[PDB]
Amino acid sequence: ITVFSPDGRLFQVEYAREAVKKGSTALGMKFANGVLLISDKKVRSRLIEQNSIEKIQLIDDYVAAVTSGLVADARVLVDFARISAQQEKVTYGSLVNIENLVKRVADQMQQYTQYGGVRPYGVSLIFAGIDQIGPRLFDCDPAGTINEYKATAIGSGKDAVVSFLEREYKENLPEKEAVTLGIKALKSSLEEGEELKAPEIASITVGNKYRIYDQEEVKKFL
Amino acid sequence: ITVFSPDGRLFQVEYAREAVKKGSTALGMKFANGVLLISDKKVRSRLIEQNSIEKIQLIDDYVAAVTSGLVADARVLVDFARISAQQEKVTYGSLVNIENLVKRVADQMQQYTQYGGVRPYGVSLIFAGIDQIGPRLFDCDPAGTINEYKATAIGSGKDAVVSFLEREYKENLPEKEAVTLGIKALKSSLEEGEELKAPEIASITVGNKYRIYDQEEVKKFL
Amino acid sequence: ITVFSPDGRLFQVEYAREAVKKGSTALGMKFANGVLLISDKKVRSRLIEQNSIEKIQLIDDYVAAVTSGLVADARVLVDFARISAQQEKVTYGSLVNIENLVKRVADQMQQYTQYGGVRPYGVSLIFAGIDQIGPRLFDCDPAGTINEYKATAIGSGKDAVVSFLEREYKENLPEKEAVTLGIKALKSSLEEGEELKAPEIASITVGNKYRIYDQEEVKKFL
Amino acid sequence: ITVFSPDGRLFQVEYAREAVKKGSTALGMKFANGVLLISDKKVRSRLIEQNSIEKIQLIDDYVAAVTSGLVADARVLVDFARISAQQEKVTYGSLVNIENLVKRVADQMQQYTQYGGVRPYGVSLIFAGIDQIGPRLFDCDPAGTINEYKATAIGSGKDAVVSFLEREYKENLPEKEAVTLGIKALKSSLEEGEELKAPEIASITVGNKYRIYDQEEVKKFL
Amino acid sequence: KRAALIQNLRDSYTETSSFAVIEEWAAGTLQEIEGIAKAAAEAHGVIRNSTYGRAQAEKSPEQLLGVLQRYQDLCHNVYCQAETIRTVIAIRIPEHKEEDNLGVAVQHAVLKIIDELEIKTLGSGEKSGSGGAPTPIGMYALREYLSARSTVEDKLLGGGSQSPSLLLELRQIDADFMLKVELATTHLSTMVRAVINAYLLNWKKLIQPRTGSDHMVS
Amino acid sequence: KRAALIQNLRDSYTETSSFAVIEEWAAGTLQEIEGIAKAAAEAHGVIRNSTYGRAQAEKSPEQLLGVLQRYQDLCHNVYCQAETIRTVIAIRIPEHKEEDNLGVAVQHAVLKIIDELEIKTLGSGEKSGSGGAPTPIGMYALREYLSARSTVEDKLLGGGSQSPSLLLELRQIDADFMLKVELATTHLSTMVRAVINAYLLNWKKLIQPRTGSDHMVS
Amino acid sequence: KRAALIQNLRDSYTETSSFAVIEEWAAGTLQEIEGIAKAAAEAHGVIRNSTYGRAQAEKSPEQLLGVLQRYQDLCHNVYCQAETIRTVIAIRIPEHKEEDNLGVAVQHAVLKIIDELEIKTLGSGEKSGSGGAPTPIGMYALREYLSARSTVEDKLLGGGSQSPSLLLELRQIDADFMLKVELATTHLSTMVRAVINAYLLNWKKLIQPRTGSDHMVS
Amino acid sequence: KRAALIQNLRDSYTETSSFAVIEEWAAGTLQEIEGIAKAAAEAHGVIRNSTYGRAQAEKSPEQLLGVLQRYQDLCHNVYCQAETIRTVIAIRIPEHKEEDNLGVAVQHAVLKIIDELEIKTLGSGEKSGSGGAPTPIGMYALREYLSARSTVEDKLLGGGSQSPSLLLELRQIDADFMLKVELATTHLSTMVRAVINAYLLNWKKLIQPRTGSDHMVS
Amino acid sequence: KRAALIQNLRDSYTETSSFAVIEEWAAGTLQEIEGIAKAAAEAHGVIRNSTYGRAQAEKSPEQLLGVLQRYQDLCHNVYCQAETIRTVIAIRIPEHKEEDNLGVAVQHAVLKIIDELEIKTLGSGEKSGSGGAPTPIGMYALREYLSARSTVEDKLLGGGSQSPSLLLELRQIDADFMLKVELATTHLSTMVRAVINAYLLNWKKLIQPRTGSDHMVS
Repeated sequence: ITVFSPDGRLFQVEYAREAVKKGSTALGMKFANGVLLISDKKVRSRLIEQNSIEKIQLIDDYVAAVTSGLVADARVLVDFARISAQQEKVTYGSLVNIENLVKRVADQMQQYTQYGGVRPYGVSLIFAGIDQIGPRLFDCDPAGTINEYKATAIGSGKDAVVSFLEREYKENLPEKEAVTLGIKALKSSLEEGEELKAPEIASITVGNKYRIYDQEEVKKFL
Repeated sequence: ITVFSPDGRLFQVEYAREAVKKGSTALGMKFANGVLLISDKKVRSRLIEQNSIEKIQLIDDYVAAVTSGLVADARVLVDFARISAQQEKVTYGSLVNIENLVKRVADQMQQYTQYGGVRPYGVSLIFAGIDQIGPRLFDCDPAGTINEYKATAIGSGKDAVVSFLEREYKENLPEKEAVTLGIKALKSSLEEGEELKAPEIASITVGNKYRIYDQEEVKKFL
Repeated sequence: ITVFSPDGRLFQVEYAREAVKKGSTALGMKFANGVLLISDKKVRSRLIEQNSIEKIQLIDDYVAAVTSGLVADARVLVDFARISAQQEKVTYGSLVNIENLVKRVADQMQQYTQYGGVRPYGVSLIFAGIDQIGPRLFDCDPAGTINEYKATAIGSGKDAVVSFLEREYKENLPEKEAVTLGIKALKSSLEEGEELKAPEIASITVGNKYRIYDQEEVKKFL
Repeated sequence: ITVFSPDGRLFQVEYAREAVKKGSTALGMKFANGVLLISDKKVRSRLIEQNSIEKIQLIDDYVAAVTSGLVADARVLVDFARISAQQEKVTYGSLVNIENLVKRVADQMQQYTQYGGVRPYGVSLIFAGIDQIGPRLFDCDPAGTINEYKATAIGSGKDAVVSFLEREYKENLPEKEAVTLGIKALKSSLEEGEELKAPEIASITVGNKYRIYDQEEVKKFL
Repeated sequence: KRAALIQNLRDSYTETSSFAVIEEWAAGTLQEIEGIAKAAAEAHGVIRNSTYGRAQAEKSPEQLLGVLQRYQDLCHNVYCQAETIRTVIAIRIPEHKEEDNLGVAVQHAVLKIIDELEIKTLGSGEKSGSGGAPTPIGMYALREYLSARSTVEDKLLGGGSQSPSLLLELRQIDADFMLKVELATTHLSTMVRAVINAYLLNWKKLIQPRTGSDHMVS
Repeated sequence: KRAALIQNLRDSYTETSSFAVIEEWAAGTLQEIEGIAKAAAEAHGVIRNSTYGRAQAEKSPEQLLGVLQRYQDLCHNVYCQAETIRTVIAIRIPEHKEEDNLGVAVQHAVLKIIDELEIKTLGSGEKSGSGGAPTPIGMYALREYLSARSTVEDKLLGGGSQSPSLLLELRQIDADFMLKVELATTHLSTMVRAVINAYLLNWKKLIQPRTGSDHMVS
Repeated sequence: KRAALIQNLRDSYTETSSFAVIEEWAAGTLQEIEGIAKAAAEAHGVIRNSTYGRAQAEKSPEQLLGVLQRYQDLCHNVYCQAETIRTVIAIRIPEHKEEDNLGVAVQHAVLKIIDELEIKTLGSGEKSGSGGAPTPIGMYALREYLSARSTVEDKLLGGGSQSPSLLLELRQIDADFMLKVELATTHLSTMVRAVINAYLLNWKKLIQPRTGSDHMVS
Repeated sequence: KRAALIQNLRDSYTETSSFAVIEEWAAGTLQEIEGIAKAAAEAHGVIRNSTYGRAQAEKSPEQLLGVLQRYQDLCHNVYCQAETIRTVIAIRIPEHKEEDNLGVAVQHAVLKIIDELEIKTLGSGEKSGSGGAPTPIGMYALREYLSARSTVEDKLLGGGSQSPSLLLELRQIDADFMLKVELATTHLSTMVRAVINAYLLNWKKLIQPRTGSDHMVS
Repeated sequence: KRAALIQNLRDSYTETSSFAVIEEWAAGTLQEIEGIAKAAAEAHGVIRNSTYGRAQAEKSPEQLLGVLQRYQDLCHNVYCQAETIRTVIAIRIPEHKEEDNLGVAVQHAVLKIIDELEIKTLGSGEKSGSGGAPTPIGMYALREYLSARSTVEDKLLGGGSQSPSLLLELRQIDADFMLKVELATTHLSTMVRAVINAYLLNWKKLIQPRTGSDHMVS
């Protein structure tokens, strides 16, 4: 699990990544003075309570995450991120750079790829928020590898969504236009004939706290 | 016990789930201001005591669980939920959101899928009760995966019962009509010519504490 | 040892059950205001101190156990049951419900099927006594699975003994009639023309302590 | 992972060195009263935020590192090095010889080739800075082997860059000419018809703190 | 379109096609096999009650020819019916993987008992291998018998041959070929029964060797 | 230039080449096979109904040769077509390694069954292994039929043989060769179906057995 | 209905059918083998102290045909009886699994000893494996004998041969075939006895390979 | 001097010798094989529209003899060219060790496929092994052809045979040998293409199977 | 009933039945083998000082027949005796398990060396395996000789062969078959002595392969 192959590969980590590819698609993008997240939900049965166990999880008022891959692994990691954010705020009085929070989470993941008696987390996360530097968007994978982005995606439709954004994405769009772009990007990832039900959507702009779009505001984009 | 396969699967957890498909069938469903649970059981012998029968366990006065799979594993997780519920009541003076209890139980199960030197719990659980949000119904599986439901089932008859409920379930039924619906649902999971003996039934409504339907009250629904 | 098979089985646990099957037959039954245990001695060699390494063991004055399977594992579990009874009595001043004691023993057995680094106990037990609820009878297997009974058996002759009790067992018998039915049941488990030589018998009724029958008292029943 | 082959090789360490060969190219060289570092960047797409996940990492004001191989493993060593630098400064008031810091990092890497239950770090590092002896340039590999250099390289283009420097390198160049030579050595390692996108550059001269060339400073070389 | 192509294969050869065969094997096939066995036992009695002269080398005994013929038509049908089952399993061997192969292992186990039925039991192949021909007699038994009787017929007819044993060989060829039909039908009955049990115990994994919906990932 | 040599190979034999074969096999080829089985069954009944005399040894039946020729032509086409698929896979077997071989294993698994189709099922080789020939008849069925029949013909025509079984054997060769075609086309239908399924389920790993670019390193 | 199809199979061949065989084997079978062994031994002594001329090439000895014939009928009974034991086990081989196969292993081990009895001891196969034929004589011993003696008869009867060793060789075919019956019956005795022991030690797992109802999971 | 002896083997057969083979195989060799397949196809169609009288047994057909000669030359050339590549790899098999064997396993895997090309595909050996001869025709096809044709010719020419199938067989020997070239050339093309891809992907480890300098020690 | 049937077998063939064979092998059996070896070496010394004419072809040498007859009888006895030991072991092979097989392993290893003795050393099989026949001659050596000698006699007598080497070969058959008895008896000596040792060292586990009764459970 912590073993190099002859070519220098960590096969357990690359298998952890296969688990991530099975999760549903989520994306984030920076726009003029803000950042947003959009999560696809395949919600299934009418017997489910849809009003809970959400894909977009607030880490605090200024930072949110969405995950893909093993659901239980993901929850434990989101818990870790919340607590770790709180420890930083207690220590310094605030959280100046979200990048340090993402590194602490990614360090926890890296460690489960290096020590024996433990498997990697089968998870990918996107973190989005505003710190003292500005709006931020990062991703993080089973290995603890991180990147900061203008736009990005995770889950089964990752590659479709990113192909679309490479062509279509422009910096500094208004919130409404960015949401539209995102909704469109997400649609591109679907099988044709396959329709897109109520995605989760959340955004934040400089000077404010996160808003989660209510079920009504999301429709106006579908 | 904690290894990814090339396709990102955790086979030990998938096998622990096979253990759950062998247990007796239980179900829960929300109704008008309330939630109930119904458990089947195969008592073989007449030499067995009925009434010490350990199925539908109260966690506290407002929360109950049924389980399926390995009965000894299940008993350990029900003790964990009981103690964990008490620790929350002592810390905050009450239990505001049953979902946090279910997460602690599920987090305990996830860890046994991640750390070596230990096997997963071969158990699924349903938790039902009332908190500040209202009536809740959750399930939880060997991986520590949880969902909130309108109605659900676990055990060997799971698939039939869910199919039935998917066609027959309606919200905001009166308790009487819900219990009746649950009994029909459970009966539909049986062998042909196989009679349903007395199941356990428990319900709770907003502003009350759990009631266990006694031996004779149950019989009225058969 | 702590591993699921693809069908969800714990083979080490199932193999520990095989060692239990090789042990001597014992049984217990509830009767009018009481409960008894009968244990087939199955001795050989006039060189052994008969009436020394007793199969029926007092846990306290109100609770006894009989075991089957590996004798050394069994001794360890009985010692654990004794210390665990005293701990409860020191804490609360008395032991209100024998089931909790049985659960503590069962939990210790369960742990040994879940954690690597140990094998299960190759032991089954019957616990019989009187608590604040009435006369009690439980059994407990290598998995830490437990049941409450009106009558039950463990060991090589279990199936015959249960089969026989399933026919002949009547509820609220006088002690002397209960003991006879028990000797009857135990005889039926022997191979053709095999001879039952002095079992251990112990009994207890509400308001008294246990009595172990001595050798002269058992012969009267043969 | 901590095991000798019949010829006395540590294959796990050699496999970790394979991972290092896939990393992006970087180099350092001492010049007149100074030392510099230049890193190539495998730039994903325009969606990647460039201000970010720098290849050149300052360890303190007088010391910097650049790494190649597993990016999460490298991040962990770079954190370790920063803290280890601060611990020396607290202990003695300053950091007299940079080689003791590189040895502390290399010791930590050496351990992960000797104790079981961990894998080696899949990382090589170049450290460059000024101490009491003067300008310093070391490298460090997955085994914890260290060398001091005049000029050196790591990553995929290592062998190309090194052969170029072996012909082209001259001691005591002025900074401008050291940088120009470095850019040349990097271009030498590129696939024909592939274009140098614009590296990271950083230099330090005696008496001074590190400078990180900005994008338009690097432009005058590309 | 690739899924359409796959689905058209599987629609054409379904669990019903192979169940139909197994149902026929459990009833009519086994009865026919008993009949043929009785007929060979009868012919074998008649040959035991006989002395042979070159009149026996001059005519080819139509009763044996009909027992052998009836055995061959039986083998022919069992073969074609076996192939129906092989097809049903073979077009459902799932995507090649190094995991989730418990069902795939059932498919290969049942394909193997069926290959033994066709290859070893029914001797359907042009050539047997270094395993041998472990059935008493195969699909081309009639041709085997005729060519074995031919040889001795030629030798005896030519005066032909004086040898007293050669003449008894002619009768023994007639007898042994009836014996072989008696033994082979017994051996085939067992194999057909072995496969009825194998198929009916395992058909669910034969048809749907993987069940691939997890709730661990979202 | 080494890369261009490989790219010319792969440009000439693309996934399109092998898919065309599988499309043809799923439609026309299976129908032609069934057709040969019907004709062989037709010709077989004709022989079952006949009394053979010496006239039958003086002419070789045009009907049976027509069936055997049809079987040979079909086998020829399938062999060539199977080699198009083998080429497509075989030129995409990647750099030899001790790792990242899950797709390579698929490639080898699918080549094995195509080999079996060619070597075993079609009996296209000059000599069989110690596995033998488990197919009823092979590619060179015309030649095997003519060779078996000519032997008996020469013995019959001389003065010819007086053996009554030998004239019956002339007839059994005619019947058994049509039976062999019926059985072989059936076996071959199964093999072709197995391969259609194997290919269509596994085709992406057949063409790209490795997908190799980590985000772990730089 | 599938469970009924299985139940009917198992009701037709019960543990009683196979026990009955073993009871027969332990008693009458072993006695008849000893019978055949003595008969052959007397027929070997008769040929030993005996001189041959071409009057022995003019008749086939009836004492010898009778021994071989009696041996063949015995082999025929053992074979058919062995098939009964194999049907009893084979139709009780349970659902194919990667676990819980300790009884299944017992089933296969006994099936294997039965096949060696059928295939290798009784030489019942028409063509034996690369391992050869380790039994001294098989089921088709009578045919073997007449074939071997006939060759030597035609050579002697003719203008005959004047080779003194060929005439002694007719003597040796007679002797050796009786020797081979003495050897083969002794060998067959061991096998039958080994199978009575194996069956009687293992019959419970043979009939019921898995006992499965856990109390862990409710 | 030992190292000088090794240096001279290696300088005499280099990567350039083996590369030149691969170059020639990608272009000229595959064109030639295509040329032969056409000639065999053309020749086969001529025989297909032909009735054969005894005149056909009197003259050996030069068109076929030439197609086969041409095929043989090509096989000969491929065999010597394969031996060049085999030599380049084989004289670079490094010191025997129980480690550092990844380049070596590449060398063994390429050598194995060249073995197959030389032994199986080209049928170069004088005796094929236990896995017979998989290729439709080998290196000595001309001699196989002439030997088969002349047994028939000789039987047909004088007192000759009246067998009508014998006459058809002569034509079938002519047709089949042309078909076997059509098949053999397609199969050879696959193998040659497989070897080009294998060599070009692996040539670096074929030449330097170990690149072994550590910085770990001093 | 079941245990009685097993008991009857084990009462009939006890360790005393196998020890008695071994005692007999250690003493008389080995001396009879030296006997035949003396007899053969001298008959070989006669044939060596011998020039052969046509007269040696008109009479089969009675001393050689005698040496060979003697060898055959010995082999008959040893085979039969070997079968008594195999019976003692084989009827004591315990219930089939995946555990407690250390004595069972002793039983199989000893059974292997007895099969080697019977099958490979004594050539008792009617047909060899692909392991050939490592013994210089087997059980049916007399018949081997007569057949070999009969062939060359026929050739020499006729208008018969003028080859001088065919005359030398008749003598070479006479010598070689004696040489072969010298070798086979030596080889047989080693094997008998290997089995005496193997039996005597392993006999306890041979009879009681398990001592099963732990004190652990009650």
